[PDB]
Formats: sequence, C-alpha cells, structure tokens
Amino acid sequence: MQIFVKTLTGKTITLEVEPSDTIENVKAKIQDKEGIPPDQQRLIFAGKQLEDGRTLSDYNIQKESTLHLVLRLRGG
Amino acid sequence: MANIAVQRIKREFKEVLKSEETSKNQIKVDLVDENFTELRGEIAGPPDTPYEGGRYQLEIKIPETYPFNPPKVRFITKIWHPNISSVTGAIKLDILADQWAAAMTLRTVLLSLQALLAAAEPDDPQDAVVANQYKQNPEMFKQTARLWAHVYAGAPVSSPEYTKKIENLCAMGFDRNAVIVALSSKSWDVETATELLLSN
Repeated sequence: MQIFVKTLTGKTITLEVEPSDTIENVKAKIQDKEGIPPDQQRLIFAGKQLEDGRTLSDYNIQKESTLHLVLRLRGG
Repeated sequence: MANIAVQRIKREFKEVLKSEETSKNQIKVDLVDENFTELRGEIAGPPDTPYEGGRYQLEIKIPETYPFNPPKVRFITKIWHPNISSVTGAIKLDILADQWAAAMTLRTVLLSLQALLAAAEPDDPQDAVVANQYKQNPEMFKQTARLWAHVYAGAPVSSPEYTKKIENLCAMGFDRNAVIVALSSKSWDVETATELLLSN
C-alpha cells in the first residue's frame, strides 16, 4: 500500500509499504529512496513521534496516509 | 597494554612535547602513571573568547582498544560552556564519541577541545542550563564564562557588575563558591539564587 512522507523542502516521498512494516522498516525504505540515514529520521503521525519497533497498523496508518519526516540527529 | 596502543601513545606523547603548540604554551600533556593509561592534559583558553588567559587541566584515560576507540577526556578545571558539564567536566564532542577516527592523536584531541571552547554548539549541549543561557542571553553567558575563567582557571579579573552581586550574597554569610554557582545557574537573579542558597 502507498503512503506519503512530507519533508522540509515540500518534496513528498512516496513509499510502498505493508501494514505490518515497522517504523524502522519505513526508515530503511526512506534511506533507499532519499539517502537519509535512519538515525537522523524522526517520523511524526497524529501529532506524536512513532517508535522504531512498532508497525504501521499499530498507529492506524492506512492507505494514502501522510507521515511527517523531521530531519535531525547528528548528536555528537 | 597491547603493543599497538603503547607505540601509538608513546609516539603521540612525544609529538605533543615537541609540537609548535606546546612551545607557544597552547597545549601540554604529562604522565600520571607508568603504563601510559592515564595522562594529564592542559590547554590554554583560546584568544578572543571568555576563556582567554585561563588554563584548563584535562583528565585523559587511554582505553585498552586504542587507537580504535577514543580517549575518555574530562575537564578537571571547572568551566562554563554549553558542551561541558559545569558540574562534572564531562564533554559532549563527536570525536570523543561516534566520530573518532584511528588516525586522530592526543595532539588533535587537545586542539579540537581548544576549538570547541572557541565555537560552542548549544544545540548539542552537555549542560542544558549553560546552553540555554548561551542562546537566550549571549552577553550574560560571556561575562559568566569570563567570571568562571577568572575564579577557576586563573584568568584575569572579570566584570565588576557581577562581582557586586557576588559580594551581596557573600555578605549574607554564604560560601563564595556556592554563591558563584547559584548566581551563574540562576542567570544572576538575586532572589532565586538566594532561595537556592537558603535551601542548600
């Protein structure tokens, strides 16, 4: 199923995922598409940050839902 | 220690001793033990920073996995800096964590800490209270860092407007060092500093 990920620059990332995919899996797919390392990725849905070990179905994320990508780690 | 670690630390210790930066009294390193596993570092406050004229001692522990893991470094001399804990001297810097490279040496670690003093990164803090003061009131941070450089690191005398507030609280019978920590921590609000001192 197709979901959308909105970024700082207005460019939307379009992903093909399964409801059982974990947030960590989603971050891996974003790395493949965009080059962004998963450690720098923060995923926002329903106002809250999603944790890497839970699945999209856990957060009620369905077809054509939109996630928000906030880019920052770099924690020296 | 393993031969690769002994050879590296021996080489790097002598490089610092003969370096241009040691001859200009910018950096220094000395032995503590006999097996080269704990060293004592020292850096000068960089010019045109609130740390100017101060000298800072560094606790340096070399791990058994050297050079493939960074030295553990801590500030023995107390300092007011967003990336160094004003309480423990712990350091937040990437080369001492994930961005360590085996090609790095004692010399470049000492020079990197001097660069950190000159150019803080308040969005990756070690001391949230200091980093907040750095971002909300740069001039207050500067004078407070100057004060700490004077009191703890041997720098020249700091600003008189801050000394007045210190004397007022010392006149109340409080210890001068605790007064400085309280006023620094409370961003020089005399009333909250007094309440903190009254509860110590």
